[PDB]
Amino acid sequence: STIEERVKKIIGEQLGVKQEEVTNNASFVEDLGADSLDTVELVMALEEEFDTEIPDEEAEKITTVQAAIDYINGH
Amino acid sequence: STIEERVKKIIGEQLGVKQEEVTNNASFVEDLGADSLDTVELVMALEEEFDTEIPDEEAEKITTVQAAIDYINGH
Amino acid sequence: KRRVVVTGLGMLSPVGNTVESTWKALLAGQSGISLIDHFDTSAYATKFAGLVKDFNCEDIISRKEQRKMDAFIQYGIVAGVQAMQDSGLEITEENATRIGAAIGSGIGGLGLIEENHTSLMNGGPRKISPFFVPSTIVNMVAGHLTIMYGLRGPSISIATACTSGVHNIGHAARIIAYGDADVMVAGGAEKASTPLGVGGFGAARALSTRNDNPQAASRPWDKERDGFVLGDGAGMLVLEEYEHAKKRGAKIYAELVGFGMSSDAYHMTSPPENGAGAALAMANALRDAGIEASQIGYVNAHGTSTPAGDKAEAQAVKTIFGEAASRVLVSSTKSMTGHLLGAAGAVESIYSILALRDQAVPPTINLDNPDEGCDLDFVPHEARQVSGMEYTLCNSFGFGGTNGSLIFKKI
Amino acid sequence: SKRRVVVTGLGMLSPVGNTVESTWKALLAGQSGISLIDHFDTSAYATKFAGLVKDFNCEDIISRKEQRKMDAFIQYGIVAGVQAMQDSGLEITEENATRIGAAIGSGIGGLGLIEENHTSLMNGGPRKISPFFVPSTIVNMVAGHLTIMYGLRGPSISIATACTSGVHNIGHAARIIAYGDADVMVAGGAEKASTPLGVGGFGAARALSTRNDNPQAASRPWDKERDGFVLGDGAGMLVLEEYEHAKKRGAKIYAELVGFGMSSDAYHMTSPPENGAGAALAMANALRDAGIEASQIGYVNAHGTSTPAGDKAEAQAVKTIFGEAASRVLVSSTKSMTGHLLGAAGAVESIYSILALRDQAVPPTINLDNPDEGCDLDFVPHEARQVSGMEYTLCNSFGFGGTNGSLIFKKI
Ligand code: NA
Ligand code: NA
Repeated sequence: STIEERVKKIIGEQLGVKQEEVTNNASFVEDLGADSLDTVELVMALEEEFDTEIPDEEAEKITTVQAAIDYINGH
Repeated sequence: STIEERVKKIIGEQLGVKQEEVTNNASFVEDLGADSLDTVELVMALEEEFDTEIPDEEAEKITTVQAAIDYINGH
Repeated sequence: KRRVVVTGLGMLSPVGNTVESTWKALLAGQSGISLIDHFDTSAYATKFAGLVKDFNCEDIISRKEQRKMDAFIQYGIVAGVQAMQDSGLEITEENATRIGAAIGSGIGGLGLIEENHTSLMNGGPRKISPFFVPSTIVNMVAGHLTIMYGLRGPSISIATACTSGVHNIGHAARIIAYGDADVMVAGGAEKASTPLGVGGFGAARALSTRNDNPQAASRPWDKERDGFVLGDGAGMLVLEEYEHAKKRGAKIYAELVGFGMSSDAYHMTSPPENGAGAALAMANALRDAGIEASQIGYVNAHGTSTPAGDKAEAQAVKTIFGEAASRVLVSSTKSMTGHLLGAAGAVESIYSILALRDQAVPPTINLDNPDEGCDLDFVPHEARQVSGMEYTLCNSFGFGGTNGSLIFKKI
Repeated sequence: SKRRVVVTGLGMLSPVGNTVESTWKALLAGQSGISLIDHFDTSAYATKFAGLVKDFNCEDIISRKEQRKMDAFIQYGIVAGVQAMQDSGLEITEENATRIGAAIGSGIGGLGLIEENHTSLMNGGPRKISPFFVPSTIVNMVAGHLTIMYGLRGPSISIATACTSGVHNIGHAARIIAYGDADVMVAGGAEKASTPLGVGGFGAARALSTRNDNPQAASRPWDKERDGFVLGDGAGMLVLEEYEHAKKRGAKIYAELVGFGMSSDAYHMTSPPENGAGAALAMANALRDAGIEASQIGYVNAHGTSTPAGDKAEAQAVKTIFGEAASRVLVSSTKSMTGHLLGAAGAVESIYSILALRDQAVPPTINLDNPDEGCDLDFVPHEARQVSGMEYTLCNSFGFGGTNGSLIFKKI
């Protein structure tokens, strides 16, 4: 699977949403019903399945699915 | 007596009692005020220092300060 | 005086996942003790426990929410949902500020504590889950239920070891009797059959090692007992003011009339030989209810199947009752369910209540040879039908010498 | 009616003092007890500081054999409870015994020995587990030990309601006295969560401040630059007593406990509602139980954890409860100096509210350079405040799960 599919799979599983809801312009909190701790463990799962450390200052910047795929792409 | 005398040191150390009281024929529970838990952690401390392992059945028969010395020397 | 009645029941036990299935299994002398299969027990001296079989909370707690809570929290939520549904209470915005909870646990989320500390020891604090604290601390059961049902009343959580279940219920009634609430969801939940739980209780030499026959391991008052058996589950009661319950046309299982407390002031894990604290707790429950020991038909004893604890509780009951000692019935359901620790006094309170509804008494199984010199009838092997039973008494004693007793009256 | 409850004994261990009076003196001087953690490596930890208990010596009270059987938070609670029992001057007789109990709890309990025992388990199996693991870590053991040490046979309970434990344990202690199950109660809480699991787990929830370059300026309740709370350790113990029982023996009487209210947010598992409805309900219930008006409140020892949402929510709740008198009443957070003592917070802070009534002084909210815009409350910033007419003080505590508690104390 491409990295976009892996990011969407992690998001859909962590936030408990069907894969058809994981839209690229959807926000974790606004569209998919997350709080702080939800997005924190979401980023932690992304860090695990991609072997990449994400600083806290750079993690708050990742709020949508597109922000996650862009970070995994560039890094 | 040291490397045997070690046993009397650990006994007085575990039971919070003077070294002059850890006589060879002393009962942890009767004279030195050891409860069952004090008696398990005492045997555990003896296991830790000598780098040995005592079965629970072999630990049920270790109730005196001289008892400890004989079995410890043995293994 | 404001009177408190029970209007709802909910329970998860090693012998059933509802109140009635558990009650049926207890009256039939069914053992819910089996070998542990969720972790390797090769090096553990005890390889069995009273587990909850075929647990399904998926319809109540989503998997995203399930990952944020230890198993004991999931048990408490499920039992609390059952109790709220059994009461039929309708939560309004005028009702909210008068309904709260009093739910606790003996040790709490050992399983997720181990998981988070394992991640910490393997990959540092960055691998700790952000849900660690809210998934393990003992009050979160009361937290979630109040969020799920919009309860805005007083929420407390008593964690008095094996006495939690009784204390949480008792002070819930107190909170109602004082006027701070009209309805309270009270009880306890526990899931200590973890590596740290089984290993730590076996380190204290408090667990049975009858691995060759786990269902015969729990033998309260029997001469060949060798420690208690761990049990998991949760018990939840819905306490309500009596006028509030009749005005609502609620179902009323029984009335909570007696609540006594005491301390052993003896040892941190062993009770005194005479059982002075247990007797003081029972006497305070009697005097708080305003009855005599003879008026008690059934006592759901603590009965952990330890050598010292069984003798101490039998001696305390003999002291409290005297002439009625040969008359009053006493049994230990822990012979079938095991020791649910902070949830014990919760689920056993339910049993005490159901006894008054069905005029029946669950037995003390595995009681082949009772202790010498003990003249009590522990209702051995088989359950016993009774008549005229108007009062039941439930005991709970915990580490630190803390004790609690509850008395329930019919209708 | 009704039996009245008074405070007849105090005991405290805090990051700014190891007795009641030294802590109170340091708090009135605006002293910070926050420093870098040095008992474990904090290289990978985002938060490297806390409010620690300095130079703790319990050897005269707890023997070395007994110390190994109890976590640090139990040792704190035992020492503070011994101080409170001695400060009350109560004489335990066998006729007195059955009427004296305890109500002492903790937010999380014995994290340190849980880590140690699990490390032994992961390294050498369940055989390396200590036989004292359970009795050294579970939260009720403080009340267990004290009742054994003083021969107390009365009711002993232990409330573990997270950051609210300290208040609840005290409140129901008064309840147990007012109901008639006891004449005197040792109540409070103890906490020692500055462990690897404690700091790491609270930082995992992104709840801790990360101002490692200046730990004493990190705890800044209501300041525009707050970024989470600072962990604190210690214990607070009060000796509550029935009024006639206390007057007959001529005991010390610090204040009277008149108000105790409880509430739930029914909102989120860690975040409070924006309006602070649960905090207001708790304060209103405490008021009605005491039978006074909001105007009669001179000082409010706020919870004030220095979180962005929590401070705003409690300030909003105070605005609602007081209304016109909101600009008059004093409110401050001693957590600016001691940090967050979690299950022991409401304990030690209750003591502060009581001591406020005795010395007619109010400890400040240090590090409060720039308060939030639009908030017109007087948070007693920078320095302490002398007060002339103060008859009632209010102590708040809010915890995880949305549980809330409030206590009201009256002078003499
Ligand atoms: Na019972
Ligand atoms: Na406060």
